[PDB]
Amino acid sequence: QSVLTQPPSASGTPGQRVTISCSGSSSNIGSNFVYWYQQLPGTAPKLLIYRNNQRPSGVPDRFSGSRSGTSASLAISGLRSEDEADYYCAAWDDSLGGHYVFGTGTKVTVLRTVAAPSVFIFPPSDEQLKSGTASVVCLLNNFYPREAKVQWKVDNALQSGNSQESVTEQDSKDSTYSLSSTLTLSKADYEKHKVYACEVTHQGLSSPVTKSFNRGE
Amino acid sequence: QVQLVESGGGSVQPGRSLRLSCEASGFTFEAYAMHWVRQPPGKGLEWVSSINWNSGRIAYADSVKGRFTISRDNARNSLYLQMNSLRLEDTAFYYCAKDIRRFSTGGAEFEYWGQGTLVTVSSASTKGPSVFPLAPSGTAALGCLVKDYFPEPVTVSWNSGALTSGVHTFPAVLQSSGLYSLSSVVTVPSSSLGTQTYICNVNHKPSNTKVDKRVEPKSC
Ligand SMILES: CC(=O)N[C@@H]1[C@@H](O[C@@H]2O[C@H](CO)[C@H](O)[C@H](O[C@]3(C(=O)O)C[C@H](O)[C@@H](NC(C)=O)[C@H]([C@H](O)[C@H](O)CO)O3)[C@H]2O)[C@H](O[C@@H]2O[C@@H](C)[C@@H](O)[C@@H](O)[C@@H]2O)[C@@H](CO)O[C@H]1O
Repeated sequence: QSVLTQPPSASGTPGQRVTISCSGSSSNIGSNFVYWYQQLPGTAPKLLIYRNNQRPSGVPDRFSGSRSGTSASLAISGLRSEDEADYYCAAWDDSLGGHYVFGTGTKVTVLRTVAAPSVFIFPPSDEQLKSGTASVVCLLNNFYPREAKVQWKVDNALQSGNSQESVTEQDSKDSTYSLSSTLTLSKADYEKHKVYACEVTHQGLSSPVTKSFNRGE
Repeated sequence: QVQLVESGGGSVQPGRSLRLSCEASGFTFEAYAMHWVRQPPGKGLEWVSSINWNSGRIAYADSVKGRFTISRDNARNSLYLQMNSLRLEDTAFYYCAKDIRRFSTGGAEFEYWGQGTLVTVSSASTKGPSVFPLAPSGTAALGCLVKDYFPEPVTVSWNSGALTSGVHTFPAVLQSSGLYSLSSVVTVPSSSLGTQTYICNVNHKPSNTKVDKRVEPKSC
């Protein structure tokens, strides 16, 4: 019921100083210690700051926390690519007999230079065709920023509704994203056409890039 | 080195029960309060429960009060969470966490966390994946397609961990069929194709599935 509110997102260039707010009430931050947790993508949260400003061993001194009244703040000096993560503040709350409150969390991303993706296209395996469905995969590798358009063409006929996308989290070292788009057809439809093409629009490309293959070559 | 390993996750039907466990090593377990924290996939953190060193003081979040029971066995260095009357909104990674303080009685300070066990409350049936090669086209891209499984999660490695660079294992997507699907791809140098063996190792612990898939170039 009680909430510590943080900004949904935060961003910075490599070396920039990022600062994350944490707004509470007289019942939690105003009376009790504040803690900060860091969660790298696909991992469990780490203790980052405890009791307002203490740093554990193994936490670099570019992370620091402070507490002023009913609010708290985490500061990351010299943001690095390995700092891309979710950051949660937290504190005990005295109201309602007591309970622990986590903050709503802040995703931290690195702002780097625009980079066009590399596009690869994969035909369905023969093993999957033996089971009656075809999956065609388009890979957009190591691009920035995150927004990208994948458009499937089957003999130059634009597709709709038969594809799904998945995007990685920002890469730990070079701050890029990658994207996979999968076109799912029945085996019968797959053999009725020849050219399978995935067409990519992005801020790094002055004109759309197309990768394609001819079925059975 | 402190270590916490959760287990007991996987799929479970709504209304049913599930008991989670956590194995603790690398510290004097019987001196530290232990806790459970949970995280619904994609969402934020929620404290679940706490138990001090001798189980004298126990706490529960109101959202689980009456349904979950925390306990611990100091002789076995283990922490337990009995979950009854499970609901879809109980779907989450469940984290086992050790306190900073020794011999505390209240509050929580999560010093170290286990990697978590994913609990999926769902009416769907457990199903292991099918794994297909994404055979390669001086950068060449190859991968593995892990299709039509439930529930999450899958793990994928390449040559049993001997290959780490250039590997992208994409988040699973829920297909319209209710089953998951993901691709794991690695960019290698084309010089490597006739020379090197690439095997993707797919583990799906909820279905107790392990598959190794050699991914070779196409004949043409
Ligand atoms: C004793 C106990 O568990 N009391 C809890 C209370 O927790 C305590 O709160 C005080 C501050 O109000 C303090 O932070 C306690 O921490 C220390 C201490 O300085 O006494 C930290 C020491 O490292 C630790 N020593 C060792 C060797 O580990 C000691 C020690 O564990 C205890 O003194 C008992 O031997 O503890 C802290 O334990 C708790 O308070 C809340 O939670 C705290 C962690 C902190 O966030 C507070 O700001 C917060 O309000 C309350 C919750 O209502 O419950 C009491 O029973």
